[PDB]
Amino acid sequence: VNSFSGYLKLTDNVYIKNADIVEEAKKVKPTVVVNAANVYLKHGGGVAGALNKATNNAMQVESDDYIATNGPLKVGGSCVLSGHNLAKHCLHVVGPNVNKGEDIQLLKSAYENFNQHEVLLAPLLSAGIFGADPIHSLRVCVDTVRTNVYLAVFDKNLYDKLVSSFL
Ligand SMILES: OCC[C@H](CO)Nc1ncnc2[nH]ccc12
Ligand SMILES: [Cl-]
Repeated sequence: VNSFSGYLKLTDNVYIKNADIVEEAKKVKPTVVVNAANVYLKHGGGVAGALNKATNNAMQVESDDYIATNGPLKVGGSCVLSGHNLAKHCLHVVGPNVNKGEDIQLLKSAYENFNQHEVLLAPLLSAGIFGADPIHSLRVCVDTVRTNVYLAVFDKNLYDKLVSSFL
């Protein structure tokens, strides 16, 4: 039993809800919140910009030190950093950004990072400003993640389409 509330069960382990991931994280304080990161951990907009703003820019400061030490992530890769005031940990995961010409096949590799954590709050990878089809991202999530994932979808119209079209 966990404290996630109001989710629709899609499979044994994947759940979905219309919600602002920032407001969800603040309420639940999950062990892990997933950020929709880029390789430079520059959290300027989308999920990343919103999560960082909610930390009063502490996420960005921590991320800049991470990059200075380790260099950029790989597309499809991840790193674990602090969750600040939102969660215990933040798993920064880089899905492919179609608007940069990045290979969508790397979306499965990105979701594989979730399997290293027993329970996660997350957005759909490569959706939004990363330009991929959110229906496809949900399919890859369901077919790749085996741990318990609670997906927050910000747009109510998109949420209803993902549910009504889900196979
Ligand atoms: O699930 C990823 C794609 C959705 C499309 O609505 N974007 C978001 N979902 C949840 N929380 C969010 N906060 C800021 C953006 C955002
Ligand atoms: Cl977005």
